[PDB]
Amino acid sequence: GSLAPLNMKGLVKFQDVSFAYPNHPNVQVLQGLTFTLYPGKVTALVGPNGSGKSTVAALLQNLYQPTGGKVLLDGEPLVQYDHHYLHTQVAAVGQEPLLFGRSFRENIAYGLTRTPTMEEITAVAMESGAHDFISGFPQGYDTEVGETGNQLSGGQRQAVALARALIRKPRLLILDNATSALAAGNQLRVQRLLYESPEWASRTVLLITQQLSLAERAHHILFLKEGSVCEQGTHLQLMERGGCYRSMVEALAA
Amino acid sequence: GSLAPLNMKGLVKFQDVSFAYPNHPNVQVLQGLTFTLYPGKVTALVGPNGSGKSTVAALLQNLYQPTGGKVLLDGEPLVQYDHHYLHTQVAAVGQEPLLFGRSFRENIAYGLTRTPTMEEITAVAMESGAHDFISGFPQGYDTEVGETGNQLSGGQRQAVALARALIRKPRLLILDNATSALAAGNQLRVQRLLYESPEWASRTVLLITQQLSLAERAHHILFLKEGSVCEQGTHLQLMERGGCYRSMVEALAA
Ligand SMILES: Nc1ncnc2c1ncn2[C@@H]1O[C@H](COP(=O)(O)OP(=O)(O)OP(=O)(O)O)[C@@H](O)[C@H]1O
Ligand SMILES: Nc1ncnc2c1ncn2[C@@H]1O[C@H](COP(=O)(O)OP(=O)(O)OP(=O)(O)O)[C@@H](O)[C@H]1O
Ligand SMILES: [Mg+2]
Ligand SMILES: [Mg+2]
Ligand code: NI
Repeated sequence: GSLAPLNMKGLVKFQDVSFAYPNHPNVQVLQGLTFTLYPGKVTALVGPNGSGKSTVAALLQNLYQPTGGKVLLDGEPLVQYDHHYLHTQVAAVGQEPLLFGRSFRENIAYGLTRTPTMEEITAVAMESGAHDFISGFPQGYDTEVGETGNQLSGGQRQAVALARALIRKPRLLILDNATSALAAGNQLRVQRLLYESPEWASRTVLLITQQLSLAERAHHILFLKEGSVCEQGTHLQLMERGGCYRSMVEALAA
Repeated sequence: GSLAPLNMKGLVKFQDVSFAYPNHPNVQVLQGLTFTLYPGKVTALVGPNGSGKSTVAALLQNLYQPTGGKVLLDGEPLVQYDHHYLHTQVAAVGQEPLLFGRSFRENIAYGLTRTPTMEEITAVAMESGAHDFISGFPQGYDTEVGETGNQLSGGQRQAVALARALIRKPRLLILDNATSALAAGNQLRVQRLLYESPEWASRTVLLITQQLSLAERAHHILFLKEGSVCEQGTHLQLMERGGCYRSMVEALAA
């Protein structure tokens, strides 16, 4: 990879993408996968378990390469880009959020290519709803995260993991079930941050969630079944269709 | 990956490692690959073309995972470590050294997790022998690298690529033919930096070279043939053996 463009729109395109994990070569996780993630819009990726949603997120971070087809970022293949440049443009928060044993300010800074001020760290923690519980500590942001493995709450962990990606100011934000542990209060904080903010109105967001309520408000929804796009479009468009998306939502609480 | 130990010795172990590129599943590039990279020692990896030397370097950066066996860093599997933590501990320079279109000081800083001073940037460039030609520019270190693709010399590119990894201060330095373009003058600069320096006397170095002259002075030599360790040991030990290493060196200029 050589590409490090100073201006990235954030357009993501999957073109006939097929993938199988290198340890399971012929078990097609993805097959003929085609969609487009538009910059400034939040696209929700939903579907049944084992469909390939997290696999899609892995391919977007160039953790794996597609066996067939192309994963395109701003027109060029993802492999053409510099690895560390991708880290500066693409950030992903997950329901697989592993802290360290270091201070909270070190956990938030993470792989940042600079030294962030306290005003900067407090800001992203406030937007992620992690500032309050951190400020309650005697050592504050210098408090080393517990090596206990459960020294912290579920949502309080995700709040730290969220702020970690916010401070990166990525062009592409991938949320892999990183909203499940958050309460509706902190949920709205994220939603308003992604929807009702001028900062995140220029960036593309991939919201992977099992919570159809969150996908309901998304600008675009990708329904994934058997490793392929079963349906596509907004909530209303998918609703009147009365197919995969609708049937899945049909069985819910009104 | 969760591991981010504040103290890393740098011990690298390959244990019965077998690998095949995910696009070519049953073409065994590596098979029963076992060796140990000792901290504070420079280990040279040599062998015929297509043996798997660069593949080994790829596995060490966790770019790929072994289909069989284990790649161990300081006792724990490489996948157990945090991805961005690995970037802070493991740095690799290659004969595949792609610059950008940004300033020389930005190319050297690269993926650094902080903001480096000019004293710091000049130091690594001086040690890599890149300070002189950069200082000759009117804009100095702020000179944007040419988008021409050949605006710079071969060795002058490698000198910049070398300093990029030096400033990272990695526990594991991987040199994938990153010495071929350097003259014997700049060669000695690297050699003295790796051998005759207190800074690099505590770190492990993997020197991948086709230049047997460089491997001759290494603390340890790994001969790779058909994806496996044919022979092992220092220069003299491999010499008296009179096998793979010796025979390859037997045909040379005395
Ligand atoms: N590391 C891996 N190695 C091999 N196979 C895997 C790996 N990770 C996932 N798979 C397989 O790939 C399929 C897709 O998994 P993926 O995690 O993308 O599904 P998902 O849509 O995230 O599921 P859920 O909706 O339950 O989170 C799964 O059936 C799983 O068995
Ligand atoms: N990206 C790739 N995809 C598929 N196969 C590959 C890839 N890279 C290398 N190979 C194959 O793996 C084998 C090992 O390649 P590798 O680059 O490790 O050899 P090497 O020891 O670096 O060779 P040389 O000494 O000529 O540099 C080669 O025969 C090559 O055909
Ligand atoms: Mg999953
Ligand atoms: Mg090679
Ligand atoms: Ni990386």
